[PDB]
Amino acid sequence: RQAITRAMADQARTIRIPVHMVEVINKLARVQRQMLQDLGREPTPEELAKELDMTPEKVIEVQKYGREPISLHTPLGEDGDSEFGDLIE
DNA sequence: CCGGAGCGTTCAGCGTTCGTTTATCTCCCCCTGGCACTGTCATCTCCGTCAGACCGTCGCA
Repeated sequence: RQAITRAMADQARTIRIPVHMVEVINKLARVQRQMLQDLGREPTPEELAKELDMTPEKVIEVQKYGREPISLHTPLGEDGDSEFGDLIE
């Protein structure tokens, strides 16, 4: 489990994230999911900040860092030739 | 009728203040290493192209 999650931290994401930041973001994700299934609603970032004992600015920074890139080759729709990479200057 | 005083400008003694560095002390980031009841084979793909060719492949003759 240790080696698999270490390689998941160091290799799964294209923009590499250090292992401590990976465990921080997935702990935040799992406690957010727990609060969502308990309260039945999306938890406010302030309550997440108090329950994680971190500052709200740290919480929103963590949510910002927890993203996934989108490929430049995703088609828009019916047309195959018009790409997502040709709409950005 | 030069002489002195006051005034303008310009420099040599030491006296303080800056401009730019240096090693030490907190706070944080980041990577490698530990966990000891057992727990020893996933995963859904893919169908109502399509049109015929080009080609190698392959078992029957």
